[PDB]
Amino acid sequence: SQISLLLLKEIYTNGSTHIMLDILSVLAVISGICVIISKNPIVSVLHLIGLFAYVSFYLILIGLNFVGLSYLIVYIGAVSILFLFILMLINIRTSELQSNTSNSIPLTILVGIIISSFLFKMLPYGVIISKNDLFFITSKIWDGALAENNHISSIGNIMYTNYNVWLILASFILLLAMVGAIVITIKPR
Amino acid sequence: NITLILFLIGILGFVLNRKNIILMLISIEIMLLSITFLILLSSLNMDDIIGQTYAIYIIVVAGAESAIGLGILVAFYRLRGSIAIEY
Amino acid sequence: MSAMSIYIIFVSIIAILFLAIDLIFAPHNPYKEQSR
Amino acid sequence: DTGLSRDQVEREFHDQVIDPTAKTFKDLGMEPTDISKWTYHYLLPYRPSTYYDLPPSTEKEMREERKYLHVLDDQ
Amino acid sequence: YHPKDAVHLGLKGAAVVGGIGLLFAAVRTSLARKNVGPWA
Amino acid sequence: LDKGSIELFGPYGLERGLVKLSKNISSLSTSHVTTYALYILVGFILYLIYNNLLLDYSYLLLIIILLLLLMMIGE
Ligand SMILES: CCCCCCCCCCCCO[C@@H]1O[C@H](CO)[C@@H](O[C@H]2O[C@H](CO)[C@@H](O)[C@H](O)[C@H]2O)[C@H](O)[C@H]1O
Ligand SMILES: CCCCCCCCCCCCO[C@@H]1O[C@H](CO)[C@@H](O[C@H]2O[C@H](CO)[C@@H](O)[C@H](O)[C@H]2O)[C@H](O)[C@H]1O
Ligand SMILES: CCCCCCCCCCCCO[C@@H]1O[C@H](CO)[C@@H](O[C@H]2O[C@H](CO)[C@@H](O)[C@H](O)[C@H]2O)[C@H](O)[C@H]1O
Repeated sequence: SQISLLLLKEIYTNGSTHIMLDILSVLAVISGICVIISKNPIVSVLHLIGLFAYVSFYLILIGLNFVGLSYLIVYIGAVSILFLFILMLINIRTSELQSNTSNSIPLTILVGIIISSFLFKMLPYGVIISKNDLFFITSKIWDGALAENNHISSIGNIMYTNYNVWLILASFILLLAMVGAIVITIKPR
Repeated sequence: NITLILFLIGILGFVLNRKNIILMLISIEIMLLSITFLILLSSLNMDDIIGQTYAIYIIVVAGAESAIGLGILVAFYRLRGSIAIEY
Repeated sequence: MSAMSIYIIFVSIIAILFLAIDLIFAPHNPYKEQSR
Repeated sequence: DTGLSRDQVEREFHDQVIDPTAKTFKDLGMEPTDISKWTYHYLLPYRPSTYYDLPPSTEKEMREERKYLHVLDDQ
Repeated sequence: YHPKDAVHLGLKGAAVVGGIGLLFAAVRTSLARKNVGPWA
Repeated sequence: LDKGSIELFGPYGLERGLVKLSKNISSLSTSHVTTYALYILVGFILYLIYNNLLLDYSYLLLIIILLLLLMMIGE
């Protein structure tokens, strides 16, 4: 007699608002806009450190802590630091890097439409999943929850055994970036 | 949809750049953060750990291009004294 | 709400307040006054 | 002193009118100076000028940079 | 056979071919060496 | 004819046209990484347009042939 389907809020085991994702998208976009329009390369790298943070939080917020923390440790931690070193030691006259940006507005208009109209069709349904709105539903499992692993233990269970060839190539790419970058910069002895 | 927009930002960094070889360095990394970010969000959708791992190896190759890229840019600056493009 | 959220906001409030004592109570003189 | 108050705004509408019956600098053997000859002096401290704001370089000095090494590869 | 509206199809080529050439002029302005502006 | 239209409509005409054509195309190659990047993206867009709109193959050749003529024309 009464409606069989019943919808009610969750009092304690709740979760996060999906509103935060829409905020973190906006700032990531806003931060990214300032990267490619800023006059000073120091400032653009700062807007890059901001973008890497917003994307890192976006991922932590949706459950991907190890890689979201890996982005923090790797990009903001170390790559942008190397960028800051070089950019704070190279002499930069901030007017020789400034080009007439107003000319390229029409080409910005043109290439924005063409790329956006094509690539968006390529994306899968799950990524563009976000008036009757579809709700995603989840339920518990017991056989699959016996000894659950964090994402880093799951990556580790296969990173060094089944897909270990990927580790070999990466070890050699990092090793080449060591030898090659040392040999093209330093004066021997 | 955020992944595609952030890809455009990297593209548009190549559209608006006549003088910054540093912004060309930057926009390549914005483009890499789009593609890694897209792989990751689809991995959460399909319950696959290989998408997570593929992101990890993209992050490691991305840092290595920064070392090679900033190393070569140092070698150029030593003999040039300027990163500027006369135009 | 979660605990991690209330914790960052709390620290954020304290970090703002020490600005407030400085900007409210500390004096403020308007006068704020090439090689390779 | 916030620089704006009720009476100070009214001061904005008036213009200075020089009293013609009153003595001036000349009567004291003095010459006033204008403010245009002094702005550079009293505003020079308020001039943010770093290596960034410098003009784009010329071709002659770009050549001068090729006689220097701009990196110390042994330090 | 099935006749085709020549005027309609003719415009399509003008927009298709002309549309591409509009993108070429966009390249020309972006690579302009002076402050020529967007409406150039 | 022999020393005229046969050579103007032939080896001497082709010589004069092609040398001018190639001087113009090589006037594009400026060793400016900023300009090269735009050219790669331009060449990327045309590939996407071609092989997504299902444009007529003839539409492409008109563009290609029309381009070659503009490189024949100077200034
Ligand atoms: C972020 C949270 C919101 C903001 C909270 C903090 C608000 C800060 C502003 C209010 C307090 C201002 O603090 C006060 O500023 C004025 C103006 O600069 C200073 O005033 C000083 O310079 C002015 C210049 O016009 C003089 O006329 C004045 O006689 C002199 O005392 C005071 O020395 C300073 O103590
Ligand atoms: C159906 C159409 C015909 C089919 C294809 C026919 C193509 C034949 C055209 C070849 C054009 C001549 O090719 C070009 O000629 C000039 C001379 O004119 C040569 O130029 C040479 O001769 C000149 C003579 O003063 C000297 O400066 C020098 O010995 C050398 O530069 C070039 O080395 C050659 O590249
Ligand atoms: C018996 C017939 C034998 C036929 C042999 C094979 C013919 C080969 C076909 C193409 C020959 C080249 O054809 C020739 O093109 C060149 C440009 O490249 C033209 O060369 C010239 O064009 C105009 C004049 O018309 C000039 O202002 C221009 O400066 C110049 O490029 C010739 O006017 C044209 O006749």
